[PDB]
Amino acid sequence: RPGVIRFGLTPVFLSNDLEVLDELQAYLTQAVGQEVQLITQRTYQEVTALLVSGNLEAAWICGYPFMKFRDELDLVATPLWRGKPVYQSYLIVGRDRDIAGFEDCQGDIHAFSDPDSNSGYLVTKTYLAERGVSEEGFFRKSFFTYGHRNVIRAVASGLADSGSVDGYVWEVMKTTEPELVAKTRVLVKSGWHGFPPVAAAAGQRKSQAVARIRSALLDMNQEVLGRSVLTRLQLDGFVETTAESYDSIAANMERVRRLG
Repeated sequence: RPGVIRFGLTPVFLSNDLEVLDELQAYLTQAVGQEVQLITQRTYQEVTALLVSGNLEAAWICGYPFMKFRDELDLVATPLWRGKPVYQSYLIVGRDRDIAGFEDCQGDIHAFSDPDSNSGYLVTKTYLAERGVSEEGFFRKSFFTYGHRNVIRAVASGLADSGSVDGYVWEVMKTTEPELVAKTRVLVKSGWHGFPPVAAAAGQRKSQAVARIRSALLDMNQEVLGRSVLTRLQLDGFVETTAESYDSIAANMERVRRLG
């Protein structure tokens, strides 16, 4: 009862599903006792600012923002998806597009998710950097959709010739929106990276709320609601991890910088 908790969301899952946004708020307030409010922004960077500055108690964010601000944030918990707390980046093209590999997308109009996304930018940036080109040199046009669901839409609709997307989001939409997703196919799958975690500011790690929150996430599979929420997100639940999960990502950040 003491007040109001601010919990941040990013489109690292289907945050358009208002139904889930509801159940989720429900499970959290019960588990935490106080009223929890879910926050969203237009971009990742915006959420990341609010989180670093402690304006949000915690937030569900991509692995890339977490490592970029590694020092100013700590892990709370990481989703489990199909057994393991990991995911891939999918480079997607049109279903009927006849092409072999990445190199054939030269000259595409390309949809990225967010300049701060691992699966929606960084991974593909790496593929470019290893070939000594940038997006402006390799693609005839590129743009940010500010969300993974949106990348898939862009490709499916024909607005983009190819796209870079969170593979979890793609595999979930393959079942919740199968006709859309069926207008795309996966051209390249990355290696496995740490699943987008929940996290909080480091100079407020020793906090009641985080602990209250860290708890809510691990025990989610133990409530009736929390089990409904998980079913919706197609996740097994949340586990504790350390920064070492996210090394694959930091090493890509390093490859991009060193290759530039």
